Amino acid sequence: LRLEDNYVPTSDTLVVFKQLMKLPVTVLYDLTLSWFAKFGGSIYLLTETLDLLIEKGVRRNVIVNRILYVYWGLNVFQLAEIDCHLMISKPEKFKWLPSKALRGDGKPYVVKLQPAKFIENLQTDLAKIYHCHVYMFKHPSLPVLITRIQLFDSNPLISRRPYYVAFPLNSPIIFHSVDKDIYARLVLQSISRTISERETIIFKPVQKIPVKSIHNIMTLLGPSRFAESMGPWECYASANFERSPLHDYKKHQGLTGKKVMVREFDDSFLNDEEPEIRRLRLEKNMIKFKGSASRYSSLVPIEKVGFTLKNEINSRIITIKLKFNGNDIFGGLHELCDKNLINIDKVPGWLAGENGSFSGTIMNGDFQREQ
Amino acid sequence: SEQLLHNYVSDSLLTTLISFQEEQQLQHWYELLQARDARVTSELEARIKQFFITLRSRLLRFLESEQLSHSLSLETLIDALYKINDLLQQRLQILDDAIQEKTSELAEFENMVRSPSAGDNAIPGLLQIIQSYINLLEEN
Amino acid sequence: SILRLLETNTVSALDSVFEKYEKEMNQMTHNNEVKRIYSKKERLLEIILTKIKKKLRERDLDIEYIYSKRQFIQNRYSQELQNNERLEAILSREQNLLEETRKLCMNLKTNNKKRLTEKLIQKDLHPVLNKADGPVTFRNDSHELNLMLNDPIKSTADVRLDKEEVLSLLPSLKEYTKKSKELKETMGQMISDSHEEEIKEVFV
Amino acid sequence: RVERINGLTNLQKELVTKYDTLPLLNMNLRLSYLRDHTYPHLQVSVQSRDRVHGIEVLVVNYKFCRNTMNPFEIQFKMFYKFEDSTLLKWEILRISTNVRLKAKQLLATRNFQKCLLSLYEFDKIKSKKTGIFQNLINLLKRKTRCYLMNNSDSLIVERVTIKLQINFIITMPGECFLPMSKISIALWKGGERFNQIDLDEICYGLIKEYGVKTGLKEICNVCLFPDM
Amino acid sequence: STSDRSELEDYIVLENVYRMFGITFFPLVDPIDLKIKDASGEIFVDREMLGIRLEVFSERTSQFEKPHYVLLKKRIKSNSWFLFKHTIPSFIDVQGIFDDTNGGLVISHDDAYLFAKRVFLQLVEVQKRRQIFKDLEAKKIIHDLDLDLESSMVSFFVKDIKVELFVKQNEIVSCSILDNNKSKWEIALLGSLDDLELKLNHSFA
Amino acid sequence: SVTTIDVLSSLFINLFENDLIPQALKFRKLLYKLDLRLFQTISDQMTRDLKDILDINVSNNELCYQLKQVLARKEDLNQQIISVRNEIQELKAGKDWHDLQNEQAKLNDKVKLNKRLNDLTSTLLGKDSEDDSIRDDSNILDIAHFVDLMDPYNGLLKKINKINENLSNEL
Amino acid sequence: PYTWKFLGISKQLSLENGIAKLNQLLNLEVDLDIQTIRVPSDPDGGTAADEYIRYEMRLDISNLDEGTYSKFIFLGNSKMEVPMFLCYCGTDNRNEVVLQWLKAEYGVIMWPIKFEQKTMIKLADASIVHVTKENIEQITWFSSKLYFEPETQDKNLRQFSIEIPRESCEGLALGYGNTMHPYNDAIVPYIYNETGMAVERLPLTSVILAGHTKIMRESIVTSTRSLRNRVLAVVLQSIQF
Amino acid sequence: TDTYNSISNFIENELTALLSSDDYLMDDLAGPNEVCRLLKAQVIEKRKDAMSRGKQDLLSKEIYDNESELRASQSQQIMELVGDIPKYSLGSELRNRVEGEPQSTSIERLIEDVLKLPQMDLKVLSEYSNLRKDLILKCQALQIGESKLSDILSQTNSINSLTTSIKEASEDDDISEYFATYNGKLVVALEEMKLLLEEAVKTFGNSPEKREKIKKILSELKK
Repeated sequence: LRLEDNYVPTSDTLVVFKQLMKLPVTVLYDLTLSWFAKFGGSIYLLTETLDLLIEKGVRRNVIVNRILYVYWGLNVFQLAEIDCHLMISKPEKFKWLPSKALRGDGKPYVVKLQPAKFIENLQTDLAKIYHCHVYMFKHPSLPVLITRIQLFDSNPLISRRPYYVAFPLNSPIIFHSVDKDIYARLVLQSISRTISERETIIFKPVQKIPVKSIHNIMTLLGPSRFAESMGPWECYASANFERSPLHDYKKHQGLTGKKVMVREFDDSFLNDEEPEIRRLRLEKNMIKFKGSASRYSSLVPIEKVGFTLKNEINSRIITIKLKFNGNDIFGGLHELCDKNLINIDKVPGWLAGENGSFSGTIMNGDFQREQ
Repeated sequence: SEQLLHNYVSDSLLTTLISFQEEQQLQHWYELLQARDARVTSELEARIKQFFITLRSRLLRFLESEQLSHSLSLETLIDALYKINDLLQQRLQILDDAIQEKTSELAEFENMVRSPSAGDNAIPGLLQIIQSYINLLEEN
Repeated sequence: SILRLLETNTVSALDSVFEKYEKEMNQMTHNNEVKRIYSKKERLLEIILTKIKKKLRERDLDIEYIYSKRQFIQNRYSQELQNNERLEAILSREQNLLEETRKLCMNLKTNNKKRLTEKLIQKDLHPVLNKADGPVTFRNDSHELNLMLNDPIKSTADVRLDKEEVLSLLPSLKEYTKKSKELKETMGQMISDSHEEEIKEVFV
Repeated sequence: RVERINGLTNLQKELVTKYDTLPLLNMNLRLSYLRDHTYPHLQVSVQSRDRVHGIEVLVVNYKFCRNTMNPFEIQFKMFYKFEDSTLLKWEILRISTNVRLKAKQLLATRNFQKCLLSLYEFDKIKSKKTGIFQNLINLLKRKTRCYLMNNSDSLIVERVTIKLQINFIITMPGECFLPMSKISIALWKGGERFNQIDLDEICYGLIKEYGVKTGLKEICNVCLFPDM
Repeated sequence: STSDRSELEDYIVLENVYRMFGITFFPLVDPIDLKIKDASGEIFVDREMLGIRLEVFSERTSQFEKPHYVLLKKRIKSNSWFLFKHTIPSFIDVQGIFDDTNGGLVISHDDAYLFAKRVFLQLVEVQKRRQIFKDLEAKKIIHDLDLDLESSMVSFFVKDIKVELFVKQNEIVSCSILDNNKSKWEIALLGSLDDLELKLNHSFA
Repeated sequence: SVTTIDVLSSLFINLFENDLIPQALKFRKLLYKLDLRLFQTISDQMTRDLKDILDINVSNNELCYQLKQVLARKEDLNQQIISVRNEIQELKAGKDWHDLQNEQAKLNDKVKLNKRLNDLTSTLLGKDSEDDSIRDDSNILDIAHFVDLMDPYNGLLKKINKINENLSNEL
Repeated sequence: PYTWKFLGISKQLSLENGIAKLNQLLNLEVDLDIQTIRVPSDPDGGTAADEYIRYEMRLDISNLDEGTYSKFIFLGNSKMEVPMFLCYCGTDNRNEVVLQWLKAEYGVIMWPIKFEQKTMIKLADASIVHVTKENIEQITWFSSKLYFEPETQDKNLRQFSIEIPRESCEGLALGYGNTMHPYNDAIVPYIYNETGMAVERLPLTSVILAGHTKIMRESIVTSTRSLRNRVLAVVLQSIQF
Repeated sequence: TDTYNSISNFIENELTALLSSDDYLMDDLAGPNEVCRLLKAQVIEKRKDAMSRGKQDLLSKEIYDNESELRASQSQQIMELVGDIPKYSLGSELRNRVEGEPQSTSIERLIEDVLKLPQMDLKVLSEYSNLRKDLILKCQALQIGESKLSDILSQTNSINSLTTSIKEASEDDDISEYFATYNGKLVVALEEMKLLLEEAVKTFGNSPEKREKIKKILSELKK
């Protein structure tokens, strides 16, 4: 009861039309030749007619008419490829949610999966419960391997919401689509059952608030230099300040010197021109909220963040609970610091943007993210 | 199983309403009637009996063909262990070949540092020179 | 009054076939072409009686379509019932696996407590009871000195180190042993003839 | 005001104008962290540096002075590219004649980073080895006779008779890149040698359980065995 | 200031010679916890920081790579460092190594140097496993290949045959040949990583 | 309730026709009863078809209800299988099972070490030897001693060579 | 949930006269009470323009509904620049009638009152000081929530909200010292010291004492159907020139 | 597999179809039509709930419940048979060798799987025990040979380092003459060094530089 690629599920044609209207002509022509070399139906002489239509400059409704009414849904494989190409094309409308992969003692486990033998084992373990279909591809721009799992049910076979799981190449952190049904738990548990093959793996979730794109969540939690720095420490995750030891020593930072503004340590901010000082103040805000140099949008836009600052004065426990919201939180705080509404010498580390897209209690000045 | 089918069959015959409405000219009918209504419940009781033996053996041989896809024998495991034994014998063979190459290098070194002679005389000369050097050093 | 005519025509065809099934044995009195040509007479008698019944008389409720819907419902019922039996078998297998894992964990915990309790009774007084900062300074002095200890042979669960069969499985170890013995004897003869331990000892 | 900090400046003016997360530009404090903390007992001193027209030659010599009695020196000579900075050539001018065969197979990797790190970790490992062995001298000179052997790689104790040899061999890499140590023991009860596998298991257990400095003292306590 | 420039040049070139070792410590202050005393005007740093600079020297291109930074901050109530920030990627368990060193509490500078040495050996073995396969690709003994980020799972071609390796720390632990005779060629290459170069020419002679 | 009225009308018409055929019946006599059997079969099968339509309707409603019950039990079994598999996976990869595993390993190591120590202290005083080399280490020491003897740079011939030239240098 | 709404009054008006015209116009029996309240009963005031006059003017409808019962709390002082103001709850349609009467009988200029940020801080500062009959001031503590809503580029930061629970509020005010102004001398300097966010410059939207009130920039929502003397004193003190 | 449909098809097309067609009106082979139609009318009259199309669905469900209750005992007894080393207890590579097509052969995982298989038709049991003993001996000899190979590789590394060092320091291709005449270069060295001690015994006649000469000798012969 595992489904092959030639099986045709039941689906309305207007939703496949609205899916196909979101693609350019060249990927439609490539999908046409790929499905005709793979499946075919109604060798290369028929494909020579489509070569003139792209060369002439014809409308997209005609070519989606041509691809929808010579395969007259198409099947499960072409639907999976259409939806995956829509994922590649417009990536800022999905929503990913990370989950670390521990094992045994508690040490994390790098996945290192093979995209051929994993799909057979996952489809076999999922076929014992439902009617599954698993289609894995590799992202062209990023080094991830986005799996797409779609479960069917019987009243042909109706289609549920597809469930994506994006494995990075060498990280224990596996992203997946945000879903709280029983099908999300089934697919995630079957993935954690058939990725191991040697010793058992558990998928504990590392974050609760989902992140928007797949470039953003790969910058935050995938294998990258920005996985931990992410804030005012972003000058270390790109090496802006130091050259190689074999480099010239005339153009050294410690020989030319940098231009810095004398800080004020007396509280003379709450009681309140020379555009060198204005440029250095704007550069100081840019240094604090970013690396060293639009103009407010951070490296990763973060939507929802809420801290819990737990200080300790004269044997009391004084909690405050900040809770931010927006489209890009730390760019907005940069803008408020730029209108001279917030003192920049008193903005702490966790507010400037470090440990980005995380939220948790701050005891003794040490951040510790929520479980 | 059969105790339900026998009730369903013998509760639906001419043995349910004819024993209530029951000289000899009307007696030869309903005697031969229920006797020929006993021929149907004989050949069909053998039909419902033979069906469940056909049904349960088709279910038992299915269940025995499902457990042996999760259990192992002592013949395929022995063949797999023979294959693994051949693999480890090949690994030990190439390891022994590498050991043979390294001890051939040792044998090539072994005759390079030999000196077949009677060098205890020069050893005694070195001991006498050591005694003379100790005499020249301690008396200074 | 047309669906009733269709049902009566279907029942007429069925009853004509059922009457011909007895006429196949009731035609031995009168011959074989006197029944296949006389069947059209009695079939026209039912075709004229249905014609008179058509003038003696309405939803489109057919027997065959609703019987097909019954067969479809029964087939889907049997499919979902078989799926429930398969999921019952899967749940029974996973429950047995969970019980085996839990009894393994409880048995190993009980065996750990029993072995720790009997370890007190036995004699471990001088070299082991000085600790029983112990196994955590070895990792410091092993990632500090890059220590490679003589790694013992892996656990075999009472299959002892048969050195005869291991030595017979590698026939080059004996040749390496005797070659190393001749090499050590050659180097010892060269060292003792040079008096390396003699003149370096009296000098200092 | 607006100041321009430089490489040589006092720490207070550096800390007044500090709003970035960059390293401190004070070169004396940075050289102090590079010299006293991360690489102690090492005397690096650049001897000369010239240039051509586009490359920059650099002669620097090191003196690994962790052993104050007889430290070994080395002297390098490197050739830059000085923009799109690669390393063209590097050659060794003089080696003090102590590590010369040990740094013979090591110094043919054509990787100066591995040779520098391997020489520093080798002298650190040799200092730890002679410290552990001298600690075993100082706690056994009154009960046993204890003389060293080979160069320093195997301490030998003897009592009553019974002998015990504690090997400590440092193997330089060649045909990982850091030098590794090997500890093995061997007993003699007067007559003949014991089983090497049982002694290896006892040594592995007593070092895996206790340590290296306190682990071998337990091995000498078992090889005594007059009391327990 | 014309002799102070020469003194600064000597200090900078001595810093570069020390940075050639690979593992270096550099001073840090966090700009949040710089506090004034208000009795003398002098500025003291509240929580001390110490950063580690791990910069592996490549050999195939003969130039230093992008440096990896690890920054430790001193805990305010324990006097022991904790792993504040690090730019070491996620396939190296840096917090696991920092909890493994000295039990979990790092006090002295050599206790941090052991941690730096462990993460540096992992970075060097990743660089070496990438460089060996890239130098195999440069000599046309293997065809166009794909690598992982740590190059622990490669799939290169031979003249006809496709070979898949799962390679551990400078030794091959799992070979895979796909296209009785295949098993001998699979356990042939199952060895070290330079012996793989010795073996892939042993079949194409 | 048009089915009951159609049953009554068809039964009355076919019963009048069958009574007429029976009165006509009482090819000498074997011709008339064929139409009688045909009319009886038509009446019986028509009332059977109407009863079958009613019974099939109520049976299909009951079967749809029981199929809904079986689909509910299918969802129940799905949730039960998923929860049991989750507890199985959180049992084998838990801290307690791994902790008792390492405690068993440490107890086995301590037992084997103390057994070997007791046998060693036994063969010292109360109540082994070597005859083959299966794992030996007494060879690399002699080779290291020979290499440090015959070193052409430091050696022992060159340590004297840096003394006799240094003896005439003090003259 | 009695959303008060504030206006201003240009001339100090006594309502002993004209209330007969209001009873003529609305055919009801509206009531007054002439209170001479006194804010800051602590003796460190000097008694220099300290007494206020409060005209609570209820529309005497029964309490069968809550929107039909709409108070009109006046307050005034004949020593300031803007002498009076008025605040009214409810959504009854006689409110426009009595505002029209107050315009067309006395000839006064009314304007709606919008609060600043420090006025909202001083309003949450005085909406917790409970009154006692033993001429001493006590403080109840509430879990406040300062709700912000800025206008950034691209709507980067939409809305954020500091929230302080009750016990930490009490601990902050006791750690500052003996005062009757917690939110202006303990809480807001603490938030500025620990987060850097100057609250009197950030765009405050609604200070929400949990359960008790909900101050806004134009209105005030209150749990009970009356306002204290210190809240109205702060409101009248804020709109001066 | 699909036993309910077979039960219901048996009930419909073998039990009711035979008790309705010729079991009621075709009983006149031993017989007029009026009495047969009277008895058939009485039979179909006083029976019209047992052979319905909705009661036999309930009877089919009851027969399925009986056969499912009998299948439950057979399924819970078919797992408690002679097990004979089942799955989920062997290693990964062992149960991949069972199913065939491993596609990736390893030696470390095979060793960790062979050293994990349990111990114990009786001749097959003895054959499996002998094979387990043989494979465990293969893994033991593999580890011993790997350790001895690493030791002999380090040994040849030091030997080749010595030979390369003497070939570079000599540059004359006289390695065999170097070891044989090493005694000859040492007997002329200590004999010539005794002439330097004779020239430093009673020629300098010092007492303060003698300590410096002794320190230089004892620090050049040892450091």
